[PDB]
Amino acid sequence: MYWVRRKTIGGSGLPYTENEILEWRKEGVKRVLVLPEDWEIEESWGDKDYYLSILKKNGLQPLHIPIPDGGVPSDSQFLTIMKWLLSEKEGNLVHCVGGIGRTGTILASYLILTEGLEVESAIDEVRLVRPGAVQTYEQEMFLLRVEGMRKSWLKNIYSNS
Repeated sequence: MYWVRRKTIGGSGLPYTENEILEWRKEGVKRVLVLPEDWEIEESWGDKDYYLSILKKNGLQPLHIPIPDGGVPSDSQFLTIMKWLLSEKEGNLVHCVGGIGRTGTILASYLILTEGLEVESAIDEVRLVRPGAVQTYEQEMFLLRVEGMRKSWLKNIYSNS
């Protein structure tokens, strides 16, 4: 498990045991954004809902937003992901299977939106703590798009009464 921004947001891969989840908790993790697909989760936990209850049972609030390996969230999923990540700033953990491609993409996107980083700085930032972050061209293209639509994303994320 790694932090991109000390105790505010970090990433990791799929936990194998419950002890590994308790390790997250000791690290400061409080909320978990789950990105792998049901079948990926099931490889280590048998059932997706059982995995989510385990996170909830260990005091972590989970949010499942399934993204296909090598892929990126749909625009609607990204809105949900960002509303979730921005609702509470402390102890956010984002994980996929290996915590490199998918996780790295979401993490870089977070930096872009919250710090106004240019796509390349955001990628280098994540790669410095997680080598290989942002695996595919689709993920890289997505990040440039996020920077380009930054103002629009923030506006939509905070549309309120």
